[PDB]
Amino acid sequence: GQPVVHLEHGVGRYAGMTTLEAGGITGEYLMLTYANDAKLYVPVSSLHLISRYAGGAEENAPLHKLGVA
Amino acid sequence: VYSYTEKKRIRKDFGKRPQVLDVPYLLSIQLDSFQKFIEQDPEGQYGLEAAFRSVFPIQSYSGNSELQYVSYRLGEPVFDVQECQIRGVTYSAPLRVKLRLVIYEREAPEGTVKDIKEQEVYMGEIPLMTDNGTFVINGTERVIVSQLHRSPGVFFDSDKGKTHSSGKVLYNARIIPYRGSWLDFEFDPKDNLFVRIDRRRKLPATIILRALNYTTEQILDLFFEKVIFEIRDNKLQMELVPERLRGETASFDIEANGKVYVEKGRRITARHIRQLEKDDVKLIEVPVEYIAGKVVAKDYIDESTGELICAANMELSLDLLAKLSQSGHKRIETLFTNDLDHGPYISETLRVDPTNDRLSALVEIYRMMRPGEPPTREAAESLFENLFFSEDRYDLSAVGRMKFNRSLLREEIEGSGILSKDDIIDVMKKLIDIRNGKGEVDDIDHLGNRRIRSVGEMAENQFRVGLVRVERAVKERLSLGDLDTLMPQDMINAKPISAAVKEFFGSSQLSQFMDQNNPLSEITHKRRISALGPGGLTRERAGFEVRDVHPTHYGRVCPIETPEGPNIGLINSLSVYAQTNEYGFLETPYRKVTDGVVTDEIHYLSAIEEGNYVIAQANSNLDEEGHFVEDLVTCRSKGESSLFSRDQVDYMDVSTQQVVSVGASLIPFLEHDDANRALMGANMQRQAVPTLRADKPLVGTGMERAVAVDSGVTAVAKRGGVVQYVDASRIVIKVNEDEMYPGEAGIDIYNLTKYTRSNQNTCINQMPCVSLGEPVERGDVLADGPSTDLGELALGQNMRVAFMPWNGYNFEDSILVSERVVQEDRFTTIHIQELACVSRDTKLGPEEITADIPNVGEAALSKLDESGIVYIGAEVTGGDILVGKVTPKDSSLRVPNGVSGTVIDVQVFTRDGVEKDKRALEIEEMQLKQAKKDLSEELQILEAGLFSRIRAVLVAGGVEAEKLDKLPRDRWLELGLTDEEKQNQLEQLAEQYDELKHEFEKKLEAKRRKITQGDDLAPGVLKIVKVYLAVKRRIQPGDKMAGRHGNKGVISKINPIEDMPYDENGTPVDIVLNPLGVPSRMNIGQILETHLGMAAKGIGDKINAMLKQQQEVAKLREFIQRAYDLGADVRQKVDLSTFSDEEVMRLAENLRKGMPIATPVFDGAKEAEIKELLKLGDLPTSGQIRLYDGRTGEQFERPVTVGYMYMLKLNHLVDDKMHARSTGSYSLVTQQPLGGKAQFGGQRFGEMEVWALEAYGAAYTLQEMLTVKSDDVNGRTKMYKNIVDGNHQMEPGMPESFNVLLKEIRSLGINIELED
RNA sequence: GGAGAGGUA
Repeated sequence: GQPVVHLEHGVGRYAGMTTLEAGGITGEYLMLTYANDAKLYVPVSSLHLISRYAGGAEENAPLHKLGVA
Repeated sequence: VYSYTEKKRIRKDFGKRPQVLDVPYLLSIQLDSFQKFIEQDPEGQYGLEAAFRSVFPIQSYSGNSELQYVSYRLGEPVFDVQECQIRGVTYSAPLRVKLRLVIYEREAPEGTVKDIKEQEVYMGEIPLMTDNGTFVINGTERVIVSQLHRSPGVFFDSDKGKTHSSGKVLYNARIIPYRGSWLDFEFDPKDNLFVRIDRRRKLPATIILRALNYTTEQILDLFFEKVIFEIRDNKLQMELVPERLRGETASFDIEANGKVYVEKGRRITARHIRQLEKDDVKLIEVPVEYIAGKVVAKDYIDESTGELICAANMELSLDLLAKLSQSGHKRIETLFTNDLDHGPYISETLRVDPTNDRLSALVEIYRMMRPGEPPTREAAESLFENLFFSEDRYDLSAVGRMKFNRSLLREEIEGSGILSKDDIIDVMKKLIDIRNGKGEVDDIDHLGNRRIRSVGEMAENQFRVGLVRVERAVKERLSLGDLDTLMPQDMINAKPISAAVKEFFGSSQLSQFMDQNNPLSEITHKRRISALGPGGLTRERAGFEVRDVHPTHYGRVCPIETPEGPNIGLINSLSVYAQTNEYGFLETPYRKVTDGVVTDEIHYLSAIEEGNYVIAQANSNLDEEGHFVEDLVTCRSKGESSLFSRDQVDYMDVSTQQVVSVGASLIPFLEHDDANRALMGANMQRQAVPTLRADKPLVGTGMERAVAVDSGVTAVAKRGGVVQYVDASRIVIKVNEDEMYPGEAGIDIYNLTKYTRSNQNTCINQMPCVSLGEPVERGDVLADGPSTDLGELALGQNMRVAFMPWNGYNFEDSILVSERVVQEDRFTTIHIQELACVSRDTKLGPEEITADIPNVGEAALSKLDESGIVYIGAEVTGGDILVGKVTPKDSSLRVPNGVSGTVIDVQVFTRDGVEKDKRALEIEEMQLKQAKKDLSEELQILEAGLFSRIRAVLVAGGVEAEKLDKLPRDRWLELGLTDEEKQNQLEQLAEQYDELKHEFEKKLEAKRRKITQGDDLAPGVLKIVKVYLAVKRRIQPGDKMAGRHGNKGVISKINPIEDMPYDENGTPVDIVLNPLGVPSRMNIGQILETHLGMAAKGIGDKINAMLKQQQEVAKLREFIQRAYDLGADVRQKVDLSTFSDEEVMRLAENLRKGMPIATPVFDGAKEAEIKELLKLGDLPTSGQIRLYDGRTGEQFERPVTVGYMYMLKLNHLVDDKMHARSTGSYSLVTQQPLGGKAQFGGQRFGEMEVWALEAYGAAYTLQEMLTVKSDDVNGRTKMYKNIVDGNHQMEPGMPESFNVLLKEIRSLGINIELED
């Protein structure tokens, strides 16, 4: 649940590790839940774009949308 | 053995065959199909999942990225069924699919994941299936019949000498995929072989053979045998096969082993082959002339020069043999041919073949398929390959593969969904074999060749074809670059799928309106089996062969039930016990017959399997052991009947009544009437109007309760219980203790649909058929729907009938009816009409519904309210005002002329964002209060049930009945109790109580939202008001009633009772039919019915007399028991002694209007038992009694037949037809009177009538009729003036339509005109 | 006004 920043897209909430098939190759991914429950699976190999939240608002961070009279 | 409720009225039953299998659930074939269409199948071989997995994934052309499928889901329906019926929107469900776009890394090798994203994209709404099966598109509930299309696969057909006038048949073969291009092979009159694709230009087949990279010698090897000649020391000592010697004649001296086996001019006897094989000779010296006109199998070339001496498929000549011999050739292979065994059909086509190589064959194929477009070396190959071997564009379903392998004597019942070289090769081999005689042509009308198809498959196909468009869109999108920022939402579009499915459901040749003026109507309509539609033959180009009943219809399709007229044999109805095969064929049950014992175990046989075994029919007299008393038993062996031994049988029918439809199953004494008249009786039975209060038919066939309960009209209890409270509107049942679930006890509750218009303007409502404190059992009826009585079908009324002429008033088929039928008022029928009025928005501003209108007296306005809307319950008459509407510059709606009735319901709808007038707010508030009070009552009833349960669980282990009532229910849940599961149950019930509280508290708000919100509407319409009139059509001379045996008639007169014939006993008859009808149209069933019904009524009357004076149960039990006795070994065997001695009283009460009688269609009650039953009553056994005339009073000689008959009043009312027009509107393009009763149109003086007038000398009248009464404007204007002025004269002029024709012609280049 | 579906004689 720890907020995570991926510079490509934005701010999501870390939601664990998963295994996904990608055309005959089973690979491990870290799944982030962006706004409107849009899952994004980063290959564990591409861990370097996954940075920790820096705003000091881990529990008050935003959640970017992936993509009188 | 008899249910308590059943004991209210138990039908005396005839018939002797012990029923072994009850009828299955009639409405099965529908709910299962749609059920399979929508399901989460892991196998991914049903419905949506199969389609999704098929179309997906999708790969870009590069393809740097692809889009694949993951899973799907259906959201909750937005609105319930009743709401959709009210507003008139579809009862659908959203579809939400999780798609997954992946992106590779382009520079990285093939197969890698740069990134990956996904979302749940919405797409489309799919209409849902109601509990009954019907769909609701726009509050216009319709039904989808099933199709009977020929199955995909292969078929060897033959034209039966119907072409070329040569008497020579021409066998053709067809391959029909489930989705793709067809294929045909045909035999020319000249024994050539022609391929044809999709009915395009013809082609030699060997072309397509070459298309498979097949050369000449390969083909010849595949399709013929070799004969080897040996150039040797002495002139071609040829090797020989004795088997090739059948059916020839020795042309020379056949000699070997120094033995002249045969000489020239001799026919090759079998014994010649006998001596040959005995000598075991193989090589025979043959003269050179034997090779005079042969053809070489392969090519032969000179080894040294490397030059072909004789290319393959080349005739034989002496000098050619010399060239072989000098070439040193030793083995010479030629084709083994023949005229009756092996015709050289391939060789001829090969000689016809202009092409020799793969490329040119493909090129010319491409040219044939697409005229012009100079091909390329790639276009043809791509075309062919994607055409016949790309699964995506060509597909034999699993059914196709199974049937194909079946036809070719293969072993695997599973294979690929596309074709293969061997497939075509074997097809052509089989066709050639058929040409040679082996194997036989295959008919089409065989039930083993045509397949049913219910809704689900068609819906899936429509979904797929819709999906294809968005697939193409996304593919062209991904072919484009700029993929770094795409989402699986922009490229996906809902509109294509929505259109593709909505268009089909709302508007298709199979989703048709529902006839609803009967339970029977709905049932029989739902079971319909059509043969028209997409992929089906056309109504008006069908020969006799389709319409005729193939022998295989036995037990699978009712042969006697069909809509006559323009379409017979195409709207076939399903048989009763028929089932559907896993694939979609028709199966029927059969009792397995062991060695000599008829078991009760059953197997469902398909059409094809039946052709092998032997089946004895239903009525075969066995005796308790399946040991047939007889020895030459009647059996249908294979497309014919015969008498076979007592041991050879393999199967027996289930019941006599497995051959007919449910619809015809209700006709008593069917086995005596003619076929066509029974068909007519059935079709008319489908059209009965429900009466005011139904009456059981005295003489049923016993199929009544099944039809009633299986239909959705009646409210059938689901879990036996006890009536806790009854009302005209709702019912509540305290559930039985055992049927109750452990948690969430609750109590059962039902609500009743009151008067609501049917599809045919006939009101429908339900009435309870039980009182308080009445125990009930699971599956028992509770609320009588239309034309039902105590949970059994009851359409018409049973009445006293007599057969005799009477002053000609029943001359042809007119039916004379006494006055009691109307006085007692047992045929009046209620009807409901809906009238609408809109407020368009037009120039000169819009218009409104103000109560004030110009140039009208207050008299008409007296009935409207201040708003401009009539009050509910007002009794309007013809030509009134319902809603006052204005001319923006008087469009007030008015009652249609002639119609009377009462307003019962008003509704209104407004565009959103528009203020609402007084009445609209009033109705909104009233609905608010209604819903509030309704939910309050429901909630408190449920809470009462819950606290009753809580009290029940506290009766043991600490029961203090005082303490229960000391402090009220508010504080009961918290009471202490011994520690066990009881405490868990207490907590469970309290939790359910709080949950009920919350559920109600939210549901109230939900309903408030639904009510208060605005209404969507079509553009331009500001608001719409609807009003419901109720009418009671009673009866008139002219109406059309009928009996059940196709003996229809038109009521003609209403005599007063005093003129009616009356018996010596003083009871006058109520209907007088014409005896003359019976003999010509042989339907004795009505006469037998009359006799039997008279007997039943006599029994009922005797019981009523016994009851009138007080008679203790002692006599009643005796008499009723004896009545239920006197069967010819009937299977009823009902015992009175077991009854509570008061159920006896109630049963007698229910029987005082007759004793119901059952009669299975082909197990009916013969004459003798009717005679005995009559004699149980004091009626004359002869059936005919003497009568006395109403007017004269004297007796009629010639004792007359009288009795009772069940009769229906059909839905062709005289008031609906009688129509007239003096001078009304006028068509626009042509100035003629409009047509149809809806408009105030006039009749059509047709061409034949013009001929007829010409036949008489009548000229003036014709001229006037087609000049001044219809067309010539000025003529009719001045004619109107003249007629007003009392001067009958006319001025012809010229018809306008002729000028129309003149202008139309002149629009073409034709100059046409009138001379001087 | 025109299409399509169903239905009656």
